[PDB]
Amino acid sequence: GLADALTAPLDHKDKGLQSLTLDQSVRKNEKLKLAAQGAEKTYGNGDSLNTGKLKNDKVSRFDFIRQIEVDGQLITLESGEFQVYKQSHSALTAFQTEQIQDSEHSGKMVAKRQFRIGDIAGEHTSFDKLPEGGRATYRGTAFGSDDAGGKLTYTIDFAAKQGNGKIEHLKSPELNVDLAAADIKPDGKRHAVISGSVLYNQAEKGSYSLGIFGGKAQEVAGSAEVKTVNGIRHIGLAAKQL
Amino acid sequence: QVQLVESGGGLVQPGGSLRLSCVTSGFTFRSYAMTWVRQAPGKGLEWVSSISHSGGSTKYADSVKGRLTISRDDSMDTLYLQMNSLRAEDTAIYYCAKDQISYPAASPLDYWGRGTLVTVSSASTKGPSVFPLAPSSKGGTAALGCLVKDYFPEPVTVSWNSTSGVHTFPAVLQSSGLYSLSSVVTVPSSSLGTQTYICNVNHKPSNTKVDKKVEPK
Amino acid sequence: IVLTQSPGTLSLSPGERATLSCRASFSLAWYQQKPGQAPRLLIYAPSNRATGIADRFSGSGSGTDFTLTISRLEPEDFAVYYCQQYGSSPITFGQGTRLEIKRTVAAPSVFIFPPSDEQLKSGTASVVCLLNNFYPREAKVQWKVDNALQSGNSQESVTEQDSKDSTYSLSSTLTLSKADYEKHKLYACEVTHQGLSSPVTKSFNRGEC
Repeated sequence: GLADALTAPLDHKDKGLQSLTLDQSVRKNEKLKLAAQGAEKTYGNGDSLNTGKLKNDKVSRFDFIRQIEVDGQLITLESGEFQVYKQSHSALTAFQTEQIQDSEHSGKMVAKRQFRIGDIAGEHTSFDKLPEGGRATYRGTAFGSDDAGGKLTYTIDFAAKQGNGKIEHLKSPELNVDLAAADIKPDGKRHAVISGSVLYNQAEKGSYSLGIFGGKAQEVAGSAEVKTVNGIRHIGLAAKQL
Repeated sequence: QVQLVESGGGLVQPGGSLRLSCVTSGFTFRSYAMTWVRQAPGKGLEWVSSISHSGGSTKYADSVKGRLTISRDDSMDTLYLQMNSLRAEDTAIYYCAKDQISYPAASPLDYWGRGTLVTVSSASTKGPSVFPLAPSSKGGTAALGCLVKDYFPEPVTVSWNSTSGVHTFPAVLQSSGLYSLSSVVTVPSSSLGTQTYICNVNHKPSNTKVDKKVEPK
Repeated sequence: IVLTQSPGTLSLSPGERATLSCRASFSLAWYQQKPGQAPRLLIYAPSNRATGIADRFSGSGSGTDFTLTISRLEPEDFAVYYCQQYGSSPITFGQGTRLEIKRTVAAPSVFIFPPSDEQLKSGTASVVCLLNNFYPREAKVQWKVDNALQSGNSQESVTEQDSKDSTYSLSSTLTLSKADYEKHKLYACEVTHQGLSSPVTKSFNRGEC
């Protein structure tokens, strides 16, 4: 399954989402290498990840190494785990770092564990053609560092063009937060987005942002930045209707 | 304070199976890739296999692919190498090593274990025969020694009378598949017919303790 | 990528500068292995040094030609060094390069040892020739039974460079059956060495002293 994404060509009977363009996940001159089982594949900026071979509504794990060439030397920028959550009309990636380049000593590596979200893409629902009314309930997954078992629940009131949800069952209690009510605003590319506050007993503990995906607003996908006592923690978000 | 400890090596029949373990300490095992490297007797280093920090991606050299399988248990900080269909050219000392980064076979190996010996042949365990290399009867020093012949597997320990002037030669694989080494000591000819020169030969692959006396004539 | 380290052996003195070369066809690393010990990481690209590795060691070069430079040789720096590329699978190592201590030529002290009567009872006879405290490492031992010239029955074993006098020791072992042994009287050990004006030969007559 994971090895097929790195080696097998595109089949159209493969279930969507079939393609996920790696924009923010691989930067212009960098070179991201993904490994799973005995397979491995190299990606550049703008290349497509064969998400069709991956399982829907699950987190897929790849070992990764990020590299760029400076002068005439391949410095290893970053090493760790590359995560992908796949849905029918959306998908998002994340990087669990284990070592990063020593900025002040060329060729050296320093241990440092970060978790960040990479690329949130799919068939963006245009803001102008959203459901003109009604109420849809999205249910899915919230995943952070070393935890892919938190539950996303979100509801969108398309009449009021509002939205609210919460996160539950993450192992870290600071992270199971409420996603406060917020507006559905248009993006610069007219994508339908929702930017709101993270709450935790009705007080500011961060912020979140979701995009609506699918021609019928079937799915939402985004990320939550949650202020904690030990710094910011990034959580991936993805949910779908029934 | 990083330490790697290999174990599980030994004597194996051609086609047999062995499992090596490398228990680690002094670092967060779960964050780094691990690597096996082997050294055939008298020759250079050869990369065997590497496993990612997660265990989700493994790499092998083409000469061992399919027959050797690398694995890890993070809860026990242990690395494994399951060796199947073991051929004669798999005889070597196997070193477990830690990588600098989580991605397998893409970084230097900054810490090494002390290796374990894997011997693959049809020969069976045998204790050594020890014969005297008696000194001559005719510079002002004399040479005496002990011949440790026909033993399997390696290695033998030769201590001389429980000290200096000793040369214990490396073993040679004889034409019959058994090992033989000599250990010589140069003493003054005055000492001949004046001191006991008993050599202490110990072989634990076969559990044999033998102390033979090199005397003149 | 095949790596070839030239030359195979380097004989230097302490305080001398050592140049070790590794050719490609990057990122390369260097390792050191002392007699009877596991390898250790020395430097890595470009010239970063592992913890506990003194500033004596340094690396340079790009393209194909890579070099490991030890500025001031120390007596502990005399070992084998392997180069190793990792930025391209599969991982490949170099064949190695010895650093041995420099010294002048020392002639071998030659001894011969007839087979013991205990080994003769078992049915085998082994005749040993000892070449002790000599330099350089290179030499031969040619065995000659009844003043013939043996072939295919002797094996050589050479020690490691001594850490105190920088000499070597060799033992040649002539193997043959008991029935063959008692059919000949003269057994000789002729050694070839740079330190010998003419090959020194040690002999014993079977049955005498």
